[PDB]
Amino acid sequence: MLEYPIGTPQNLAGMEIAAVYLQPIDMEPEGHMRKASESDIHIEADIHALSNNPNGYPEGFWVPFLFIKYEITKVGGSGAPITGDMMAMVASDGPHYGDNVKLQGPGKYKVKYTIYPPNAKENPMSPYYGRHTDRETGVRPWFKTFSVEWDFTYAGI
Amino acid sequence: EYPIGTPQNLAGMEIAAVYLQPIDMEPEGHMRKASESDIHIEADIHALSNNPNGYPEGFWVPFLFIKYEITKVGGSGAPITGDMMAMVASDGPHYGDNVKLQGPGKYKVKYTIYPPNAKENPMSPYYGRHTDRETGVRPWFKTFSVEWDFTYAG
Ligand SMILES: [Cu+2]
Ligand SMILES: [Cu+2]
Ligand SMILES: [Mg+2]
Ligand SMILES: [Mg+2]
Repeated sequence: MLEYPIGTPQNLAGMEIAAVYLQPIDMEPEGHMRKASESDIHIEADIHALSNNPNGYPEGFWVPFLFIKYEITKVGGSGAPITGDMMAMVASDGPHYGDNVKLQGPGKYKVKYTIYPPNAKENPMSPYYGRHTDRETGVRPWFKTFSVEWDFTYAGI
Repeated sequence: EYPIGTPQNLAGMEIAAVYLQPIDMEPEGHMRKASESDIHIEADIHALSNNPNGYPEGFWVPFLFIKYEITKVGGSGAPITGDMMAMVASDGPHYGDNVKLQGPGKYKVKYTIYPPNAKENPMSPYYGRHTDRETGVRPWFKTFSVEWDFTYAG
């Protein structure tokens, strides 16, 4: 697959957090994504387990059932961020968190993701994902909600 | 960890049925208490090579919904039924449930596997699939069932 990286990946709580973008996409179920024709990019959060992940994920595994909120701000622009929620989905290169986004033209942008664990109150998937807690097969508690930021230059794609 | 027959390959996925001792899970109150159960039943679903839904080989297939039916051979004939739940343990993510059985003997285990877009799947509103030429994948598989036989000895 072809993609454009946003800065350098960041490591927290036994996970690698990377930001990427590509052209707007089409998704099933329809009507969840902003129409490809009314967007500039498809923004994505690539979250994979590092070695010795404390929540039982083997290295390189996709970290599922997370909830991601983003804020995108143009440097030198209005000052008001472009906000939204990402959705979990699968593409030809595998599962990820993404959203179709309309930007404010070419320039430098600041990107911030707020990453919610499976048990967060804000996470709508919390009733559907468990975690073993017994000695034999149990794992460490979930990480706390955190935020991650990068800068990037958008030219149009 | 005890295997239930041999894994089966369908729709670019490997499906294995296993069991182990009953477990404890967060959030509490979803699993049947370990003290009131005999086994923790599990469905191990991983992508094969050339999986049609975009999963690289060996990846856990997420957002599925699994229903099981366990019947004792020679017993009442009425199956033990339930729903599995997606969860993570020390060996990774899987679908599982704490189950009370009907003593030692031979059992028939059937799993019904629902794709992310199935009406029966409560996670359907939360998982998408790219459909465009560049990044898209093939449609989801249709709901299917897999069966095995196994001897339980505690
Ligand atoms: Cu996407
Ligand atoms: Cu389990
Ligand atoms: Mg990717
Ligand atoms: Mg296991």
